[PDB]
Amino acid sequence: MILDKKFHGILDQGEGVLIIFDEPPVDKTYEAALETIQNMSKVVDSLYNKAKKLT
Amino acid sequence: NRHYYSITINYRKNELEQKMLLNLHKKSWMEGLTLQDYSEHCKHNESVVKEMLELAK
Amino acid sequence: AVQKVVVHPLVLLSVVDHFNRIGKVGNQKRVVGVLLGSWQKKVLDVSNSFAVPFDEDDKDDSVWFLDHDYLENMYGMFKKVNARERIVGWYHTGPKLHKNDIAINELMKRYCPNSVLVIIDVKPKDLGLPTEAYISVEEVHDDGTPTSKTFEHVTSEIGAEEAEEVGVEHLLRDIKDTTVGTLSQRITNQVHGLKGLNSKLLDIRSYLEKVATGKLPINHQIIYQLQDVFNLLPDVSLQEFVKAFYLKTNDQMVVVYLASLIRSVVALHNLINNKIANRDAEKKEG
Repeated sequence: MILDKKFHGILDQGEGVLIIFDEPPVDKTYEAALETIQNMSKVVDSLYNKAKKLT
Repeated sequence: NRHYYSITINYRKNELEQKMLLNLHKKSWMEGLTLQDYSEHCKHNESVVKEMLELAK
Repeated sequence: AVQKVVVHPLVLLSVVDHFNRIGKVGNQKRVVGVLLGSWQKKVLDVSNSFAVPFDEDDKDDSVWFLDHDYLENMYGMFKKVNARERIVGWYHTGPKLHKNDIAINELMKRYCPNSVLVIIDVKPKDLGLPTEAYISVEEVHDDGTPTSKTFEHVTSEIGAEEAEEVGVEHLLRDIKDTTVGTLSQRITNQVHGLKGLNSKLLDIRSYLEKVATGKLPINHQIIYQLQDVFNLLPDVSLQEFVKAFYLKTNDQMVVVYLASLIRSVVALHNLINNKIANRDAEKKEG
């Protein structure tokens, strides 16, 4: 059920320690990663226009 | 314009109106102690502005 | 009763008129003006005001000169032309609070309702807010002193409703609006230290002076709350706030990525037009 990611939790065998945690700011790294990936194509296309106009 | 004309208009301002009215308007756009509403935005950058940053992105 | 008040700059510019129509006589005493406003709503809103002949004595401070016929005539004509505003209180231009103000305000306490008091400065050299709303209410003291008139500070704001913003903005043509960005923010972030430095530094001198060289008890009970609030921040070791510095620093990293990436997007049109325009203008110039 933890592998199904229905709630926050993790098991343990040696010590049996139960830890529950969460990461609320999810919409930050997704939008940032999309901006980086989308801008990489912008810089590469710019290098294609300059590389085409120069050589 | 027939039988009906106008005249020019100019203004005048002394130093008392300049400093009293200028400082009064700057204070009208400023705070009381000038240190109150700064930490409000400085600490709202982590609570409310994050939504404006996500929408901005 | 009243949490906040609204004072328009028209009454303070009427004090500018009080300083304009003096005539160079050499008196420039605390001219008392009859403050007008709207006491109906919980919030106080001053629209305009007028003046009353007020003269004191040089030696004796208990001398105060008011007028009832002029107040009833100006209030009668002003109420006839505009019945939406009535008498609320008064105000004096004197920077010092004299003892006679209980007798001056007591008249408008008997005849008129609870009057608000405003202390301003004769010279526009004070950087702080010149308007301070002081309500005239009697408070019970814990030490056992007899009940007397107490001036409690009520917060005030300087705002204009419809037209005075347009008139002031047109007459100045030098002040700037909010204009969120670099300059309007960095100016506050540079001069704010002086905005608090002149006030706090100007207050701690007379404070520390009246601590040792003070008499006539000034309600020392409030000083315990003064130093108590001063000691409500006992130099925290910032141990728990480290993660908060990681969050704010992470937002700083987000601003770094937005600056570098967005400016990198802006560099497209410049770093392309600089080539395609110069090479075509050069190859086609002659």
